Amino acid sequence: LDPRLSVAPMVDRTDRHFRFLVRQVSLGVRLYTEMTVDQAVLRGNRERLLAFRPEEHPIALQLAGSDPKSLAEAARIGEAFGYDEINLNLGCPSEKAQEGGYGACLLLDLARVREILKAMGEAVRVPVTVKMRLGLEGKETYRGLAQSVEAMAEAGVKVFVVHARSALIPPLRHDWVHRLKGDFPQLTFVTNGGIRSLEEALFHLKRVDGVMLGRAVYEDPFVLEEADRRVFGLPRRPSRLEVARRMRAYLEEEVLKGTPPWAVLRHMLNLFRGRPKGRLWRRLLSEGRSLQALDRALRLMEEEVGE
Ligand SMILES: Cc1cc2nc3c(=O)[nH]c(=O)nc-3n(C[C@H](O)[C@H](O)[C@H](O)COP(=O)(O)O)c2cc1C
Repeated sequence: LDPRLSVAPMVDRTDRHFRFLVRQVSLGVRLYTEMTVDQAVLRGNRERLLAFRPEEHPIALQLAGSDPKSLAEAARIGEAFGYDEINLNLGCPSEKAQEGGYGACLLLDLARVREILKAMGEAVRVPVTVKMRLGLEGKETYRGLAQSVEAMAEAGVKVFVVHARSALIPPLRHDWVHRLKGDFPQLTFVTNGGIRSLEEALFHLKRVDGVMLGRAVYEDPFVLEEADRRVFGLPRRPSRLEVARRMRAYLEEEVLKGTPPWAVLRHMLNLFRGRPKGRLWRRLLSEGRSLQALDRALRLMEEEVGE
């Protein structure tokens, strides 16, 4: 597992269509599914919920839940679909996450978290990792955070993705994640929260093992343009037009397979953010919502940049 760079799990954003797009920008970057509740994996349409394209590797499935055997079975299912990693959400503070007794709620029961992670780790051969917050607003202490990490490490976890803000406006404390690395040199820490550029990511990579970017990537996928070269050492550099042409081929195939065109197009609106004709690109796709509209938008862009 190369922990250096990942795109954050984002419900309603990081579905297989957006993940496919990001993969065209960076071959190296690790992708994460939207938070996927264990009960939905167990009782829902598993193929529809979990199937993904081989190009999306490396990819982690993020699960949420509260019961060891349920999460272990959901992890087995995720492993069967080919996921490279099973990530446990320990950071969701939403109203839903509270009623369901998962996400950030669980940190208040380290004993249970421990039993969950042991069960999950024994169930699958791929890595089981965690994504967590700094703590629950009010009683955020570094000692508490470290106590939580130590407990989860006893359960076998090695990779910790830490969204470096307390949950419930509490500030980012990336320094705490830097401190964690100092206290637990043998574990892997990926910091997350408010990182808006690759340059900012490289700043943090000097202190921790990895950086996870969420919102900045959805706002402008080409924030990752230099990642393959500057982070992964690959002699590769994407162009927006090349990515768009690859997305056109993907859309054509997906619509024939029964995918509504907007399911794909809604995630392509920012491909030319800040570029000449960037706003026209967005309007054309938003108004047209079809392969034909994408074709029109492509032609105008190809005339704009050239060859
Ligand atoms: C639209 C949206 C959806 C999110 N959904 C998830 C999720 O499914 N699982 C999760 O762990 N965090 C989720 N989060 C929290 C993010 O993964 C991430 O930790 C947070 O946005 C901070 O990183 P960023 O500043 O780079 O975006 C979501 C955030 C946003 C904005």
